[PDB]
Amino acid sequence: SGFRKMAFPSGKVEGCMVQVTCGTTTLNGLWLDDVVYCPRHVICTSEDMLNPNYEDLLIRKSNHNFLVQAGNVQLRVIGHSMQNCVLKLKVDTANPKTPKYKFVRIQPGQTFSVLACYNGSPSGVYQCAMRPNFTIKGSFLNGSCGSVGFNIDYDCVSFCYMHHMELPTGVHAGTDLEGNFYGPFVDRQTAQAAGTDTTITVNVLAWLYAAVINGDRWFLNRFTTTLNDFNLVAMKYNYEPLTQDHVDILGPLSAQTGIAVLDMCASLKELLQNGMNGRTILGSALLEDEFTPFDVVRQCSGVT
Amino acid sequence: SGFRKMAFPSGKVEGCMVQVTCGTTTLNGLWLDDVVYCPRHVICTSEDMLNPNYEDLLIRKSNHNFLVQAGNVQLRVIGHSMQNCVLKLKVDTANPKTPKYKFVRIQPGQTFSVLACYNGSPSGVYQCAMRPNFTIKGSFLNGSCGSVGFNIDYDCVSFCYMHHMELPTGVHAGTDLEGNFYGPFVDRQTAQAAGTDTTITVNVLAWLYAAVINGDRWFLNRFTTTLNDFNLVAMKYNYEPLTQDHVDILGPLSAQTGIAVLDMCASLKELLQNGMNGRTILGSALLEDEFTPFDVVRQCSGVT
Ligand SMILES: CC[C@H](C(=O)Nc1cnncc1C)c1cccc(Cl)c1
Ligand SMILES: CC[C@H](C(=O)Nc1cnncc1C)c1cccc(Cl)c1
Repeated sequence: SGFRKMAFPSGKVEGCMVQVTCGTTTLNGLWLDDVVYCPRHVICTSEDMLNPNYEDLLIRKSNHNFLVQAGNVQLRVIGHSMQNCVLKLKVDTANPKTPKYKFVRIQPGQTFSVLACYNGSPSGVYQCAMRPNFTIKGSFLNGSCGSVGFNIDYDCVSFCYMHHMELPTGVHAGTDLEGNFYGPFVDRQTAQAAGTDTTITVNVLAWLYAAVINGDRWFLNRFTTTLNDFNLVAMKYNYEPLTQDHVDILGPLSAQTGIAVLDMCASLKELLQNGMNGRTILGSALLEDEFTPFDVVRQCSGVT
Repeated sequence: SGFRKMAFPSGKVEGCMVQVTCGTTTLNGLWLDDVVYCPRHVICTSEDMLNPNYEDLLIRKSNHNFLVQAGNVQLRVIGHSMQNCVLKLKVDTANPKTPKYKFVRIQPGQTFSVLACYNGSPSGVYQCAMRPNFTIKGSFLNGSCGSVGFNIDYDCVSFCYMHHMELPTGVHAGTDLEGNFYGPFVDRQTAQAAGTDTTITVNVLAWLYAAVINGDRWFLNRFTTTLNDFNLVAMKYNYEPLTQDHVDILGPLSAQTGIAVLDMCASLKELLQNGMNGRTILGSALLEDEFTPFDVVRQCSGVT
């Protein structure tokens, strides 16, 4: 028992981190097979970032201008190309530490682990959710660009995020591994609106099931509700509307605990309307939305 | 910017995990050089755990009774010995993946990363603090015994914890790597009292400094206090008494922010006396005590 915001073991991803330098800019790259992926803004100077013309900036660069170092060893760059907001540097050596991997574009509300890196060196790992507004609330300083987000299924790493930018509001934006931004963001030093964010309702419900499994039960009540009634409350409190697809994914947790999904919705409704009255749930004094139903099942069953 | 409960990259520790089986019991072991360390209760059956005589139980075991498997490969056991509550199995092969390492006994209030494992396989990593009462609030299921806690200083892994037991209250207890329990716990299936726990005051203050650095400033006030006045409040709220040693370790954060330590104490005093009034600090609705002053500096500066 016990319930923690657990990240995936980062070993498989640590073996892929490299440092990429172009001119005076250094950031992180991801070396998989004979390709190194990194944010295309590695080719910009500080003055270029105000309004960069990436195609023109890349044209002044040759393979030898991209310095890629894997710890201590230097990689020989034999090709370069831009795909959306990422650069792909073809190298002459396949990474011997390349795990089995996939590139996946995750949905908002899904979770993943981030391996924060500086100068190609891993510094820490944490679990987070892609917000409904396609930002992430990470921990990133200058030099962290190119750090990646991922999930692990047994021996396969599904890379879903590459860090690119910190918005003026302190939240983070980045791309999938084909260089497509999540959300409306562009890789330019301009003020950019992240949408209104909402709380990931299905994740809060999953976490309430994790609380019951672990013995935190005070919030359970004698009430039930309907999806329509619940969604009026979700609306008022800026929670995502719950759908039957969300109820279906909560099925295993409902089965394990014997608490019907709409009954857990009535508990959530009362917590939204009354607050926690100074109590905690799984050591939190707010409703947690960074665990998906799959995360709860994995953690509560013991998946490696 | 952004502030997260970050764990160390677990790669160096993943390479040391093995599965250890003795009879019908399987748990995790730590393979460093030519020695595998694991909880001595691997030699117990369920009926033995009520009141085990470990010396007598170990005497019925030979080297060939300990099955150690590193992923797919089998290790040959050429020696076994008990040191306090850990078993040390000498193997004929040095782990090729042994990182630079130290065994350290941490102080209560210090933090570390745990790599939760099942059957020798890493499942997840999370950061936690050793409570003032020498328990940890982890996430551990049956089969997680032998999972370790550690810190990383550049290339050196300081192992500080090995998981042994879940108390009837759902909190966790374990040993240093010489097999000495942290706290009064014994490796026996008996109800055991964990002391009264307290909040790690110096860590909450460190986290309030991390909040100011990251822009969460609402809790700053026009007041100051003294160590004596503050400790009367710390007493009332079951916080650890603050000492000049704690003030000294907060010095770098006080210097970086320009907020004198006793002024931050007055902010903490008001938060203890008034609560958060429904506001949050770094996304938390309670006072967080799982970041040491060193953790805050490392995270806020970018240490790899
Ligand atoms: C030059 C990096 C900079 C940025 O926001 N990166 C950082 C990443 N994470 N935490 C802090 C910083 C400073 C940037 C400016 C404008 C657009 C883009 Cl794509 C990137
Ligand atoms: C046989 C393991 C058991 C235990 O508490 N382990 C577990 C560890 N973590 N989460 C759950 C469990 C079940 C145990 C009983 C009594 C003493 C000792 Cl040293 C260990």
